[PDB]
Amino acid sequence: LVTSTIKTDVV
Amino acid sequence: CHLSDLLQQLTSVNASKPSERGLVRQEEAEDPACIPIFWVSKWVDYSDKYGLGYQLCDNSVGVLFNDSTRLILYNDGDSLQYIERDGTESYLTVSSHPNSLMKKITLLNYFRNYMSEHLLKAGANITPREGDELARLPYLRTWFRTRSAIILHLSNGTVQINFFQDHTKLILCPLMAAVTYINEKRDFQTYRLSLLEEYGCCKELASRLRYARTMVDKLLSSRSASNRLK
Ligand code: NI
Ligand code: NI
Ligand code: NI
Repeated sequence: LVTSTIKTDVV
Repeated sequence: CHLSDLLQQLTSVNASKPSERGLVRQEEAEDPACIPIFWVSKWVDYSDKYGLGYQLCDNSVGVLFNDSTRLILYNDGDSLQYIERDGTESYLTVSSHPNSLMKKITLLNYFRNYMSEHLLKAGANITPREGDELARLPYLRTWFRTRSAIILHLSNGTVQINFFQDHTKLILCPLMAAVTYINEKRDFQTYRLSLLEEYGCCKELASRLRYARTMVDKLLSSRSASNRLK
């Protein structure tokens, strides 16, 4: 909600 | 700034009741040739402090700072575009940059690092066509949030809508008159809005196209001439 979708492309 | 045409396009499709047909033929509206070159792959809302940072699918990054200036770093790792409040735009580089952009470039860097280590690239598995070059790359003109979504307006006219709950997305482009839907499984398809008017579409897409109209409507009315205070 304050950042987008998390987890770990491509600089 | 092709927002007016988009509104006219969305109004048209929504008024045709695409989901209220004898037989819905959404598959015949697919047009894979209309896939957008650009969309927003990552974002960070630090608007309490500094602004909104984002990555485009071509790996370029941008920040719309709170003072309404914009800084864009191209994927060449050196080219910079700065866009002032009035829209003027300067092109420059990181190696020979003005000392005056030191703060803003450093901030872009901070945003960039946060997003490589913790955010996912929306649409990461799509293979770009040769060129993907042009045009000067789009920058973020404006953005806003609702209870249900974040709304991102790019300078090439595209309007992107990310729904928070289900991670589904719309990429609307008014020149091609097309819409890209990213579903719950992250699959992508592009439809011509005019063929959706013609053949209809599923309730999943239709509801979202109705929401898109109201959101596009909010963009046009923002600081418009009827009420510059909004
Ligand atoms: Ni420097
Ligand atoms: Ni962390
Ligand atoms: Ni979820």
